[PDB]
Amino acid sequence: VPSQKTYQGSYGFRLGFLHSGTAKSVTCTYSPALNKMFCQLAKTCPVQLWVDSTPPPGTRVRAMAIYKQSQHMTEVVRRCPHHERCSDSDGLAPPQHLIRVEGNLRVEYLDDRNTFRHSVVVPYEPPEVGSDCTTIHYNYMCNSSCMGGMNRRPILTIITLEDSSGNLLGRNSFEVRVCACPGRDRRTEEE
Amino acid sequence: PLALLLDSSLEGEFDLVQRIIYEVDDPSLPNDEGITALHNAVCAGHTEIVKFLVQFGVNVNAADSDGWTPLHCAASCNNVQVCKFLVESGAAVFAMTYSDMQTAADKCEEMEEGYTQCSQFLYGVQEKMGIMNKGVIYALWDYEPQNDDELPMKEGDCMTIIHREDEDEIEWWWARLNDKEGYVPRNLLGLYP
Ligand SMILES: [Zn+2]
Repeated sequence: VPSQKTYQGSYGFRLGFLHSGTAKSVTCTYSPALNKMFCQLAKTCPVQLWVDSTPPPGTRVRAMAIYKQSQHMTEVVRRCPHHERCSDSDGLAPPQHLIRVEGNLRVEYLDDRNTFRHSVVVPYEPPEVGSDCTTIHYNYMCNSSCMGGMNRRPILTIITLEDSSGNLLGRNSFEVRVCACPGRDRRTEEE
Repeated sequence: PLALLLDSSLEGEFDLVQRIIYEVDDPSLPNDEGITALHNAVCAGHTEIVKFLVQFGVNVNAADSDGWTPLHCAASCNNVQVCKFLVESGAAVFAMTYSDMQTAADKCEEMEEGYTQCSQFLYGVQEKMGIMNKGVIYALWDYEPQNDDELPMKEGDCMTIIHREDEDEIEWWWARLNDKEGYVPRNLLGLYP
């Protein structure tokens, strides 16, 4: 099972999330109390990368989903039968992959030859002209309820910083729930 | 010979269909594209054959290449009578196509075509199921729970939905089967009335 152990490393890697609220209008919403993200199937999920010193050129950023419960942790997280076969390709993403990165022509997808676990990587780009972090837009392509897929089983997303050679520079994670009412579910779960 | 059943159904040779169905009383019609005899009958519009085959016990929920079942085919034809018959006999109302991922109800009227109003019937069921018939419902398939709060189902079980709704899952009905209660995927259910 892939490690979900935090690692800040020599660059001080950490994650940041937008401070949206629980209005029924929010598309994506993160709960600090629950270290849990609530989002809508296929909408933008900004995830920010905070670092103390700028990583060397060739650094890459990777994302992977795993089941949260120990009894399911060995089952690779993938899309349900229907989603896997519907026509929603962007021409870059494998059809079975749950997580996608939007707005980046340099995204790369991976089907692990040995573990069979899916993941997405993009080059690390330091903060914009007047910015303190670098943002990556993710998309989750199945609902947590998807019968045959996640089938109402909680999952976690693990983000890792790595050198051009694949070596680990940092790791962080958060729980995710893909649902139609992100704000409502966050409020109720926090209640 | 299966090809005989497929084409006589398509062509409407009811006498013939009736003759060979016994010469493979295990039709198990699938065809390389996933179309079966029941798909052909519904499509060509041969109610009597549709009736005969279903009555014979032909699987009402056979899905072809794109996930189209005979109900999807009946609705695309805006055929409420055939739709009422299939549902009556076990149509999986929530079966969806794999590409555009739509139900039979969504298939109604190619476009303006042969007056929809069929949609209402199907949309009615999708909305009244589990509550009407005094909340009784039937399992069109078996179900092995993933999570603890899920009712174990089996091919054809009668149960009463102890309500459902949005609060927790739209795709999952909360039912009582026998004396136990739990979550059931509405996708494998039907009124079976
Ligand atoms: Zn799905």
